Amino acid sequence: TLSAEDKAAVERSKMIDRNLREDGEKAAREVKLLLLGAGESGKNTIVKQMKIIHTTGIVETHFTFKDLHFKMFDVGAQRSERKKWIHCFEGVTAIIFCVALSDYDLVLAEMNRMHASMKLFDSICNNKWFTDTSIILFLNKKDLFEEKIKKSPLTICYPEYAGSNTYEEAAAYIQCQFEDLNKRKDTKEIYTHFTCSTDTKNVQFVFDAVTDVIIKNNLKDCGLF
Amino acid sequence: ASIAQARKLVEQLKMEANIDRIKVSKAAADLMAYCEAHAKEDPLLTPVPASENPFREK
Amino acid sequence: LDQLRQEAEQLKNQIRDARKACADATLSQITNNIDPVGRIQMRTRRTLRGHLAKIYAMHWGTDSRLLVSASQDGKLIIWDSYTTNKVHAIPLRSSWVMTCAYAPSGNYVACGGLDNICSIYNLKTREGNVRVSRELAGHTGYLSCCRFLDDNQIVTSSGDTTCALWDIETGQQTTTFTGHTGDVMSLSLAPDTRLFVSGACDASAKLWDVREGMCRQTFTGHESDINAICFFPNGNAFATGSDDATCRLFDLRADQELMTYSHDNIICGITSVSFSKSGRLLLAGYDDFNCNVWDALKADRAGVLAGHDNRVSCLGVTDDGMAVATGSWDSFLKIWN
Amino acid sequence: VQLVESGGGLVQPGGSRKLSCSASGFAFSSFGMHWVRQAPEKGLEWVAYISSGSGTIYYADTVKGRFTISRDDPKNTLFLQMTSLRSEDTAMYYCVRSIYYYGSSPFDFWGQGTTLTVSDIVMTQATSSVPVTPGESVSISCRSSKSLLHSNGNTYLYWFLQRPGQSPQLLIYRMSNLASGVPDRFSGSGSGTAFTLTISRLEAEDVGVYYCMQHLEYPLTFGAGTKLEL
Amino acid sequence: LCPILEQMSRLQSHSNTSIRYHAAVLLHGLASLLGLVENGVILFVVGCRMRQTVVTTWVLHLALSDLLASASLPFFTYFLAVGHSWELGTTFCKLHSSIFFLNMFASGFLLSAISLDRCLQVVRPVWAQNHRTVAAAHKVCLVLWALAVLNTVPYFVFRDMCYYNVLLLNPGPDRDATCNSRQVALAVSKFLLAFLVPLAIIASSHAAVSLRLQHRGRRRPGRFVRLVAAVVAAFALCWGPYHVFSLLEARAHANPGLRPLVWRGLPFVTSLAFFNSVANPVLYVLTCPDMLRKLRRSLRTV
Ligand SMILES: CCCCCCCC/C=C/CCCCCCCC(=O)O[C@H](COC(=O)CCCCCCCCCCCCCCC)COP(=O)(O)O[C@H]1[C@@H](O)[C@H](O)[C@@H](O)[C@@H](O)[C@@H]1O
Ligand SMILES: COc1ccc2c(c1)c(CC(=O)O)c(C)n2C(=O)c1ccc(Cl)cc1
Repeated sequence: TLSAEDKAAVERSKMIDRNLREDGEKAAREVKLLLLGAGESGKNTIVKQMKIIHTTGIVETHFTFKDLHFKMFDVGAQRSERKKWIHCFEGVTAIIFCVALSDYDLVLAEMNRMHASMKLFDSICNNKWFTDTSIILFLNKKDLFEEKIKKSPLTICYPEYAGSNTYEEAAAYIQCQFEDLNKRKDTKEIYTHFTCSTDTKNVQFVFDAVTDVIIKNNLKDCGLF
Repeated sequence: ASIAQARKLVEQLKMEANIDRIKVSKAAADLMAYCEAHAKEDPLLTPVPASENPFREK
Repeated sequence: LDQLRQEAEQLKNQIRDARKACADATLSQITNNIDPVGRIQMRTRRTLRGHLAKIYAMHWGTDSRLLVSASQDGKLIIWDSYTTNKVHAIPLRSSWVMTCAYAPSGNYVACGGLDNICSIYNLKTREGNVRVSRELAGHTGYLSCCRFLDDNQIVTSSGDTTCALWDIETGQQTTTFTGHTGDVMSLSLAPDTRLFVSGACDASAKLWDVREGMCRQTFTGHESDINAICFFPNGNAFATGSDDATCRLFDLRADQELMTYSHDNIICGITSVSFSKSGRLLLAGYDDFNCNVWDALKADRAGVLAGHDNRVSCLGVTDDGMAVATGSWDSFLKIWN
Repeated sequence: VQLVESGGGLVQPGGSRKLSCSASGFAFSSFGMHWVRQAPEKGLEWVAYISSGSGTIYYADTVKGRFTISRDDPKNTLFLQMTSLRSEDTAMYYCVRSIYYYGSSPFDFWGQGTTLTVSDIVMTQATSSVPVTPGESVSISCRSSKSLLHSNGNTYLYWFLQRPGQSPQLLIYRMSNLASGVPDRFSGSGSGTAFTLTISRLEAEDVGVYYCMQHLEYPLTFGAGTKLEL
Repeated sequence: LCPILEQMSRLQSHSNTSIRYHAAVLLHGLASLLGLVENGVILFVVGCRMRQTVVTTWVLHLALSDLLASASLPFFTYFLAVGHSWELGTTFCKLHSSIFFLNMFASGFLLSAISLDRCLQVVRPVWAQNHRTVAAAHKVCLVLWALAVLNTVPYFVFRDMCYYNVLLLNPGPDRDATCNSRQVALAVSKFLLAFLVPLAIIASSHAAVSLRLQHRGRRRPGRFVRLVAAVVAAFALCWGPYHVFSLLEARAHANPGLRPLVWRGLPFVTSLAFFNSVANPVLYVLTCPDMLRKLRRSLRTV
């Protein structure tokens, strides 16, 4: 019943559908991760090193590591109400959270930066859309923390803290402080790692975390998990 | 800066306070009259037969 | 500073007293004198398929047959309601698109999102391929909504709490609307295109003028961020929908709400709102995987449009009111009649 | 947008020729291509057609099986292999674009064509030659054997204007839509099978032949063409 | 005529009386109807309600195979109603055996391919995500269906009671020895192709997944082991007995003492296998949250 032009339009629509399916299959081929953290948390250095290894709005970085493509989305410049557009990243694979480990005695115009970072981490973890989205914590100021702890005590930031002033105990306590903020340990897990001058180790850790997640996602999709 | 903000706020409030207004009853009556007039040409309210409805079985 | 704050409080009290003095009668008492509308049954006619991402915006054309829809996959699709065939497929450079608009003449289309830049694509190009015509940049926030005022000029809404009117031929904003304390979420143009209402996260809406570029009026009453806003077919009233799980109809001449739409079983926010051709019925998309129809005169639920697999994101009634399209995050757009 | 054809010349009947049209200045992949010949002192005639992506190819009964139309989207080139040549195949072959979608204006651009010499719904125009002075309105009537009005609610009709030494130009498509770039002086109307192309005021640029085309069925038949000259 | 056919020709089984006997085997109508309904529903849903992916493609192919298998059950019900006598000619038993063996091989190959895909996704996630696509899944499904159809030519030839007749095409000099050899060969082939190899592949894939969760450190919730055990037990209780009785008959060709048991056991087990068409969909459809929610919602809306 369809006339010549109607059949031609149907054929063109089928071709467009095939092209869209191919584009979707190709894009499902790249992992998606969301970068979060303070401007001084070292996000810029992480992005620069990950780009070397391989204006207002949001930044999108692309890089391949071990025949696996990644799409890092940086929304730090989007200084607006996050709860109205964060839901767009529901399908994100992982959330790379950067925090300033050495910036524990500084003041910000909570008054302290560590409390604000902990509050942001808790809000992003307990978010209704990130119930299963995994988070990966990176400490980009471990050397500064080691250099400062020798002079400035950690008690200034954590009065209740009473352990030894050594770096190992302080680092373990800081790690446990962020690890305890997870109120959804049954559905999601956190992959913590300490960053240093080296950069390939962080890329390998990110690859392993993305590899673990893809595994759990595939397991939950096929009906096993 | 607070001074300029307060000045702009009071100016906007004074401006919005000078506009004319009407009784809510009159606006409601006008809306009801418009709805009753345009109902006769409302496909949603009055479903049209298949002879005119373009959405049918392909 | 103290004197200015006291004057502001006095002006607010005067405005409140004036708005209360005009509340001679409520819309319910006047509409109780007419019989209610019967059960409205709308059966899905076409099931548009082809999207692989969450839908966030859609807009019909003047012809009442073509409708352009945006998805997070970065592909704008212009569907044909009668045949469900794709007319064009515009690949977006930034897949984080949240709003889309279809010009009246259908020669150009606008889109935007987290990129903080509004892209315009021409569909009647002689080259034969849809290419970006103009990139309107300058917004410090994500584009929430946009609508074509005319083939030459357009208005855009960004999350920076300020809207802007951009000229296509020039590309520079001529008018800047400021005054919102929260991020603007949606827009709605009046039939005459002279005035337009905009809602923001500050739980209040503002009616502005195009040529003057100043806030003509303000409306309050919401308890949460206003997500959607639509103009009444007559142009003298407008409906708003916020996260407080209820709609509110305001009149530009009464300067206060006429009637509220809410139900106990509804506890989630509202995403989209749109009137019919005659305005006798209102439609509102909710987060409970469905949409609801309400009586604009009695607030009685006229029907429920169910079938969506995810949060309803957008809905729009044709210019002729034949059918109504609804798109949700499930990547499917359904037409109901 | 430019189409340049190559191949032709004098060719014996038993010989073969590969006509090549180089497409540039548009999305060749999305636009299908039609071939339309024009013999000396004769009307147009559809030869073959290729759809987008080479998914659908059609030929006319007069050339079905003898000629082979192919396409190269990566190279953006249209090819026509002519194996056998008859004494009546001599004609200027023109390549025409055609895109199919709601609101599309197919057959809008006509190539220059190439000269090659060899050593169904009926459409009829009432008048052939209508001498008229510039300024006065003109009317060209046409009749189709079969009702072109389709159940969808539109009439598949096309009007083309060919000037001396120039390829045909699309005037009106679907009987009611004026082609882009054409003056508003031209208008088209019709009913069922009787169609009319009106010109408010004729000008020197209007001197030429007006051809009609039906697009209800893919086998396309062109009329004798009404010639207008001051 | 081989000894088995000569003995079946004088079978002394079914009899006559006012009361009803046979119903134990005829009861399969409920299972057939349930399988048909479930397969049709899941196919229609995953085809016109959900996006096209790899897992969805495998589910669609499995549902289509189960539906094609269950659609021929009413014919066997009617055959039993007549009193274990075929009313039609070769055009009936030929198609019945062809479709039966085709569905069996298709289900086996689909299960094996799903297990291999799960093993690859658990062991090779990057390579899978980079290479596992819908087109490749459809191509593999078509290849498996082609292999299944190819494996049906012998039985399509050798069928002719609608039962087996191997001496039909080019009978050898020694009828008894040739018939025994052909029967044993066909039985071993179908056993290796439908029960042994698929079950072994499934078990190997599950073991590899378990070992690749234990090594990486991931726990194994009870919802993996339970589903694995359920699928294994279903596949076993469905297919094992059929091939076991087939091998018992092949051996009884020489040992007549076992011929009666087959005559009493073969009609039952062959029917029980069809219950697989009702077990595989659930374990492969309702076990996924997305498909489960889709089906439940759609049913509630309807
Ligand atoms: C008898 C019991 C039943 C057995 C069941 C067997 C099936 C088990 C199935 C598991 C799930 C498979 C999922 C589908 C994907 C597998 C298909 C496949 O292998 O092709 C991968 C994807 O292919 C593509 O990349 C794109 C091409 C087009 C899609 C491939 C269609 C082929 C389908 C197979 C059909 C036969 C099945 C036989 C069944 C027994 C990857 O192939 P490969 O790695 O060799 O090529 C790669 C890389 O080499 C390089 O990066 C590059 O150079 C380039 O060549 C290419 O990108
Ligand atoms: C008691 O003696 C029988 C009885 C029935 C049999 C077979 C042997 C065999 C052969 C065997 O079991 O080896 C098959 C295949 N029978 C079927 O009823 C059947 C059922 C459904 C379909 Cl679609 C096709 C055939």
